[PDB]
Amino acid sequence: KIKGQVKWFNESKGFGFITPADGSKDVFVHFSAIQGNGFKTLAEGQNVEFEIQDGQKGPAAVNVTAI
Amino acid sequence: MKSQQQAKEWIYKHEGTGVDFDGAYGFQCMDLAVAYVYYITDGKVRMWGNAKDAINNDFKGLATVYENTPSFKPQLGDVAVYTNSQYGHIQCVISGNLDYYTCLEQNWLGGGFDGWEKATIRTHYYDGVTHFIRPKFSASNSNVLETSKVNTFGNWKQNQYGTYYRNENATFTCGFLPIFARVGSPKLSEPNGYWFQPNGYTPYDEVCLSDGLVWIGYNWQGTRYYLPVRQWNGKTGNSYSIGLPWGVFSHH
Repeated sequence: KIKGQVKWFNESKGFGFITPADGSKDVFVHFSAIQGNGFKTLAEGQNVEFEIQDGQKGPAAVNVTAI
Repeated sequence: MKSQQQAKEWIYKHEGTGVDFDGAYGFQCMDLAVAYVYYITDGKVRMWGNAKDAINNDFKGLATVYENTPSFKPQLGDVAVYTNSQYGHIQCVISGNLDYYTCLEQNWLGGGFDGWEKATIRTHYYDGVTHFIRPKFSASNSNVLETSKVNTFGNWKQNQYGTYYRNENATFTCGFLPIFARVGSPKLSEPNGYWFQPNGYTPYDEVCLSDGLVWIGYNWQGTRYYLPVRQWNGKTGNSYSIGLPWGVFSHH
């Protein structure tokens, strides 16, 4: 549903954050949330679409697609 | 330290269940291994990082890391680690010989995040394991974790919102994964807050039980924040139980 930009992504650790386009809270992104087995990494500043899941640890991205 | 018998009973009790005690994104492979190693070391070893990082954790003399060789014989309770991918894979060994081994594992198929893949027993014909972590099991069964100060209820107050709370002055350092701190109350329904980063730290003055989580309460920049630090089973009294921690606690 939501669009955003990757704020940063640590490829060694396999996680980072996305800044949503609507200016809401940064959203955590884990490598297991990235759609497509060929990726499993994201790049700083990359445009993405994703669903937001609210978890115990905070808002997280799911089904992350590179646009 | 628990026994090898207790390791076997833990593995079979968790077959077909979803382990997500690290609290992040469903039933991931390292969640199972972290939970297993924490259980069998009676809470002494909380493994941090991705699956391939398991072999570089500090086992404090309670386990030995072995390399897989054509002659290596895995045993019940070993932790099999795959290190030749980006993030690795990890499994709890049930039995093995020189041709194959069987194990309990999560997220082999990639269904842990969406939740349909639970901890599953599978056979692997040495298709990637590079290391085996062998615990130094005790000879006799141990109940130390379940009776420890962490998993005993103690004394709590309750407020009008149903939150249990108590005073406790210590320091919390965030573990491998970030955690979102909430403004004003230990409630998942509070949208305001900030991301507490890995290895960030804060002194805290309060502990709370709320919304299936244990929380710490502290002040930052004049605002009251609550940070969840581990899961709580929602029960009180002799039924109270809390999960492995999401960081490291210290006193200064």
